[PDB]
Amino acid sequence: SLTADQMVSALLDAEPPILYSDPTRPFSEASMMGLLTNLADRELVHMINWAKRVPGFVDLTLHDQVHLLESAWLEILMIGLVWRSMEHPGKLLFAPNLLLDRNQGKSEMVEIFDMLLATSSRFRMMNLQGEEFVCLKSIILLNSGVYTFSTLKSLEEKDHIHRVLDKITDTLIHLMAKAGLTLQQQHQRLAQLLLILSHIRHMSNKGMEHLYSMKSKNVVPSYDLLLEMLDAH
Amino acid sequence: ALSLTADQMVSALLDAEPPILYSEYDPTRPFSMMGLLTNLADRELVHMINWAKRVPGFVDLTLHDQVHLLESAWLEILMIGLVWRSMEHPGKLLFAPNLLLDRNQGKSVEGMVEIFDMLLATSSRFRMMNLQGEEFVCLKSIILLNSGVYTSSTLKSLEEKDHIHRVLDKITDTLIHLMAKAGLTLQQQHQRLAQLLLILSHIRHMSNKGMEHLYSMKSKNVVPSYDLLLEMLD
Ligand SMILES: CC/C(=C(\c1ccc(O)cc1)c1ccc(OCCN(C)C)cc1)c1ccccc1
Ligand SMILES: CC/C(=C(\c1ccc(O)cc1)c1ccc(OCCN(C)C)cc1)c1ccccc1
Repeated sequence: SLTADQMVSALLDAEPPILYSDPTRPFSEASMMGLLTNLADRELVHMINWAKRVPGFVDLTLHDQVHLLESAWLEILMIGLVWRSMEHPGKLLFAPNLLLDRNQGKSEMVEIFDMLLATSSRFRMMNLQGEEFVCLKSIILLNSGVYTFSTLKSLEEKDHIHRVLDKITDTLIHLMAKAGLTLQQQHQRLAQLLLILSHIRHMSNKGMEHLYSMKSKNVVPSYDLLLEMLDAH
Repeated sequence: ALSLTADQMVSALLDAEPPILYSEYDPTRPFSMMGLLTNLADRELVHMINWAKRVPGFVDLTLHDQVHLLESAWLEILMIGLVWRSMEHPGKLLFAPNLLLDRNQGKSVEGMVEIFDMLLATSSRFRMMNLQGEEFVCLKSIILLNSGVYTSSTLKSLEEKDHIHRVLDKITDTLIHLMAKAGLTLQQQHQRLAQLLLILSHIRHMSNKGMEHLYSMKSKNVVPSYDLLLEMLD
C-alpha cells in the first residue's frame, strides 16, 4: 500500500543500532568466539524489533514470523557485518571496537572470513547505497524461509509475503531509477544485488554448520526462544 | 560470446541442454536409494561438463576458473534439473523417468526427507510461476557462473571476474527479453526477474544441505575433487 519512498523511509527508520563488543585489558584470540557470540546474542534482540517494523511482517501469524526469523537470523547478522565493513578493505568490522583482518581470523572460520571479505569487496565495487542495503536485508527476512513452511491460512500467508517481496522489488527499481540509471542498468543492477543473496545464504549455512558442531545447548536460537522474543505484550 | 543477441543466447542454451538419463536398475528385480542416486549423478556430471562448455562465455575462462565454478555449482545444477523435470508431477520427484518417488520414499536415507520436502516445495513454486523452458536454461546458466564467483587480486583474475559479470548481465538482459516477448509489463518484468533469482538462494541452501550429507559419508570418491573435474574439463 505504501509508495516506494514511503517504503525506504520506513526501512531506514527501522534500522537497528551498531552495538559494541570486552575490557581494554590484553587481547587474546581464544576469546574470539566468546566475543562474537555475546555480540550476536545482543544484536538479535534488536533484530526482532527491526523485523516487526518491516512492512507486512507483523501481518503474518506469530508462527510464520518465528519461522522466517529462524531461517534468516544469521544471514541478517552477516549482511550487517559485510555492510559496515564495506569501507574497511581487508578487514571485518564486527563492532567499532572490534576490527579484525584475515590473519586474526585464523583463531577454527578463516574460510567464512574470506567469504565475508569478498562480499564486502563486491559491495564496495558496486557502490552499494544505504537505501539499497535496507531493501536487501528486508528481502532476506521475507525470502529465506518462505519455501519451508497446505492450509488456506498458509496459502494466504505465502501470497502476502510474495506481494511484499514484489513491493520491495519495485522500491529497489525506483531507487535505481531515481539515481539516473537506464532501464537496462536497472535490471542488471537488480540482478547483481539479488545474486549476492545466494552467497550470503551460503556463508550463513557454513556458519550454522560450525554453531551446530559446537554441541552447546543454546548456541542456535530455539523456536521457543524466538517465539518468546516475538510474542510481546 | 558477449555479442550474441538475446534470441541467439536462448537458442544457444537450448541447444546445449543435456539429456535426461535413466536410473540403472533391473526393473524385473524387486524394489539402495543412495546407490541409485549416486550412480545417476555421476553419469549426469559427465554430461554437465559438456553442457558447461557450451554455455557462452564459460570456455573463455581459464581451466582453473572453470573447475572452480563447476566445483561450487555442480550439485546446485543437478538439483535445479531435478526440480525442473519434477514440475509437472505434484508431490513427487522425477529423479529419472524410471525413478519417480513421493514424500515417504525419501525416508530411506538419513536427512533426505528434509531435502526431499525442500525440493518438492521448489517444484511447487516453479509450477505456480509457470516457469518456462527458456527461463529455466537461463537460470541454470546463472547458477554455473555466479555460485563460485565470490571465491583474488591478480590482474588476470580481475579480468576473469569482470568477464563473468558481463556474461551474467547478458543472461539478465536475455531473461528480461523473454518476459517482454511474452507481453509482460515493465513492472511484471522486474518483479518476475526478482522472483526467479530469489529461488536461486533456496537452491543454494538445498545444495549445502546435500553437500553436508555427502561429506558426512566417509567415502573417498563421493565428492568430486578438483583434479577429477580438471581431468574431465581438460
Ligand atoms: C561471521 C561471524 C559470526 C558471528 C557474528 C556475525 C555477525 C555479527 O554481527 C555478530 C557475530 C556469530 C557468532 C556466534 C553466533 O552464535 C551465537 C548465537 N546464539 C544465538 C547462541 C552468531 C553469530 C560467526 C558465525 C559462525 C561462526 C563463527 C562466526
Ligand atoms: C536430492 C538428490 C541428490 C542426488 C541427485 C541429485 C541430482 C540428480 O539429478 C540426481 C540425484 C545425489 C546424491 C549424491 C550425489 O553425489 C554422488 C557423488 N558423485 C558426485 C561423485 C549426487 C546427487 C542427493 C544429494 C545428497 C544426498 C542425497 C541425494
